[PDB]
Amino acid sequence: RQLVESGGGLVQPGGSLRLSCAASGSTDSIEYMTWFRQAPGKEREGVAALYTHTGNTYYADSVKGRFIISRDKAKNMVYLQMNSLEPEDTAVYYCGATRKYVPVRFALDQSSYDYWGKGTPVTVSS
Amino acid sequence: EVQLVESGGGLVQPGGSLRLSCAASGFNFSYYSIHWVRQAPGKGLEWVAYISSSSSYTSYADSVKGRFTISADTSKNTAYLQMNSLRAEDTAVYYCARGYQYWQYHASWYWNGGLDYWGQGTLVTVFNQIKGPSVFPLAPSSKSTSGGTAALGCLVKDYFPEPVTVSWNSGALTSGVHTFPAVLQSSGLYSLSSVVTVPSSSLGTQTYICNVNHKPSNTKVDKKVEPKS
Amino acid sequence: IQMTQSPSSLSASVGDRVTITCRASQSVSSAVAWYQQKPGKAPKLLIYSASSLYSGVPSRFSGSRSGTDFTLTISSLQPEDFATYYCQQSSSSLITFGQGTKVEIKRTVAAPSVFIFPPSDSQLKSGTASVVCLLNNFYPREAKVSWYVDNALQSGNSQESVTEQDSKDSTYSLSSTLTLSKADYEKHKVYACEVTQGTTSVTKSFNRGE
Ligand SMILES: [Cl-]
Ligand SMILES: [Cl-]
Repeated sequence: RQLVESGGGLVQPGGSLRLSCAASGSTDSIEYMTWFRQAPGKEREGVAALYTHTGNTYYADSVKGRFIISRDKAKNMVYLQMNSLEPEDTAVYYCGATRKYVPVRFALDQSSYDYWGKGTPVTVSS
Repeated sequence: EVQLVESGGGLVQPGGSLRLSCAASGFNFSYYSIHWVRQAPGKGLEWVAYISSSSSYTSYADSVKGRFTISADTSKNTAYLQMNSLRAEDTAVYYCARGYQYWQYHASWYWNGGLDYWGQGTLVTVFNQIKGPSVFPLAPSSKSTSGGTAALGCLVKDYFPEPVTVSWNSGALTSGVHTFPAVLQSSGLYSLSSVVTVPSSSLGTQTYICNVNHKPSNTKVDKKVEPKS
Repeated sequence: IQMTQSPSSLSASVGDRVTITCRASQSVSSAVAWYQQKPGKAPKLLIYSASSLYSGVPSRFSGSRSGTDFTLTISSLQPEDFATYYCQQSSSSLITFGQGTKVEIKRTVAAPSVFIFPPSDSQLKSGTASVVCLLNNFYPREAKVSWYVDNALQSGNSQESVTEQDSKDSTYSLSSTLTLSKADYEKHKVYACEVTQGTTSVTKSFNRGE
């Protein structure tokens, strides 16, 4: 498909994990790439967003500090470094992307991403 | 405000067909899977099937493969379970419940999202015969504790299928009422009793009526239960 | 087939630690989810992904692995925790639930109130006699009911039914029904059920007619 997440596993609290997402088309038209997560009972939540054209990053108040979204020297991979993990971070983590620009304030809104990956599951448990 | 409402359950005879509904609201219907889970009378849970948005993501339990079809209307936000070639052991409360859209892809030794919301359920009874009940009084003893307790009741006999409901004085009397689980007799019909304990001093001046409703044959019976000869 | 749960049923006081096991189907490695069900109500999710607490679940509950099995522990049993508990796995494309575990309230011993009821005249006119023995409001559940018809112990011709635990006093009740042809009922005089709990046995009877 379009996007493919990976990296999910089981971690003890205070542990670490890095997720990957691999995109497919020309990585040129992409305006935003984002990590969203979903836990049972709760609604799908924007976690961390990257505006590709400047590399500006946008974080949910619940991950600010602990998580880092970053591209490398390949255009087509976004990572999510998750440090200091809490049971409340248990969720499936989805990668989304859009080719249509939106004002930056809507970058963490589920409704501005056109397509997603199946998602990679993360459990944080002692 | 996630809500799942099941509907369209009723009575069906073996080999017949029935179509159930799960109307969902309060969530992006796409990001989610809908599951049917059934519970036979007095048994444990049994998983039936699931669908995620399109017909490509479905599967069925082996007990039900080939007879049932699950479908969805993303426009109406509803899932459907078409049940065919039904048998007696399809009788159960059928629940719908929400899971993760790609729960199957996610499933591992360390991940299981489970089913987060459930409906209230819809009863599906598969009946071979119908027979309204017989209601015989269980008359209070004349050897009742005169300043104490006395027991009286109703025997509800030879009816099919389940269920029967029993109340006392139209529901005005609830305290000390014991209605028993129906027990299937060898004859192939159900039977149960409903008893109530009361002050013995009331037996002369206070009236006691059991109200039996057998909805599957539209019979309702009311027996005044009085001391014997 | 479904998975075995370690205690099928158990009784405990408010304040006890309780542990249920889930035995996965030989070679099936799949994080377990746990559900709680109350009579007449839909299952509720408790634990998911083996050990993650669902929203609004108090944390006296916990889930854990145990060799290749799964355990649910309630650390301090509360009055609202008496229910049936199911585990659940998602092996390949099929979901499969466990056989279930009933958690019941332990309680002081109580002896049954025994009443006997003879057939109604209404009933005899149909050619069948039902004699009903009621054991009312006893604990624990184990009790033996025997029928005597002119001192002949009866077998194969009775059926028992037990209520679930009363929400107010935590006791059970039990009905035994002896079923006879009107022909057979009418040739005997003395009807008795005897109820044994523990050391004590209680017999109630009547004479046909009196
Ligand atoms: Cl199952
Ligand atoms: Cl999903």
